[PDB]
Amino acid sequence: LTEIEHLVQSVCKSYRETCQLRLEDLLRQRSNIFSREEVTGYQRKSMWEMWERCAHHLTEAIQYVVEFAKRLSGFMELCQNDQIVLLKAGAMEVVLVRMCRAYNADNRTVFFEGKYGGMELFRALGCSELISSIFDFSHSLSALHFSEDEIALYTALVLINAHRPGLQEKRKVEQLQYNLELAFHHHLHKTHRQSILAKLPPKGKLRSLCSQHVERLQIFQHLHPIVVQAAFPPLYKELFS
Ligand SMILES: O=C(O)[C@@H]1CCN(c2nn(C(=O)c3c(Cl)cccc3C3CC3)c3cccc(F)c23)C[C@H]1O
Repeated sequence: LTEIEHLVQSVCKSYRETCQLRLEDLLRQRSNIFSREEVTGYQRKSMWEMWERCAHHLTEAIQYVVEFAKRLSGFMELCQNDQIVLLKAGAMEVVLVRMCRAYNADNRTVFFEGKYGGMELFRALGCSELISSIFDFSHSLSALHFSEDEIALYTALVLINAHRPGLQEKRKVEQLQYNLELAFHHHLHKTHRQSILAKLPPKGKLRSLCSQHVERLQIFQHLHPIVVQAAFPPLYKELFS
């Protein structure tokens, strides 16, 4: 009715559509866990075979976030520079948050290539400090027992941030940010879930995790470059140089 309630449906639709899997499908598969036979298979793989697999799962992940951003109200009406600046900075932060859905805090596993498995599965990659942080972030986000609308509005907020450096129409972004802040506050009140606001991770934590992540990603792309069919080419030319 109040148009903010409309935006809540809009942002929840976008997220529902741009989701790879469904929460119940990820929840039921918690039983189907990789055997040591299969874990060893992964550990034994080349660093580069594992890098190719992981790189494509990540480019796929980013492509759904790019589609989610496209489906957000008034995102296209922004200038390409602002679309770049927002997406370059936040798309992977959204991927990191989205990841807590495929993470099981009981066995400390993640749903990868059809089954749930631990961080050891990634030994071949040789970046244990980073993988542990990723798994640690997802373990803290797991505690919030985030609902699907809660992840939707939060990730839309992660993306839409007027504080990003390099915005040419900061004011046009602030207007989008503030409606989403209302949408999220409103929704949280309606459902008696505002308690999560205090439990939400600090902005700096997320940006630090992401930067480390994108650095190891940029390092591997220099060594063993993968090829991706760009959903947003001016972003691709920016990230992949
Ligand atoms: O248009 C598309 O389909 C592209 C998908 C990959 N993508 C993005 N990749 N990306 C990466 O860290 C990444 C990934 Cl995931 C896989 C391989 C190599 C890299 C590093 C060289 C950058 C990023 C980080 C932060 C924000 C983003 F957008 C992207 C750009 C998009 O334009």
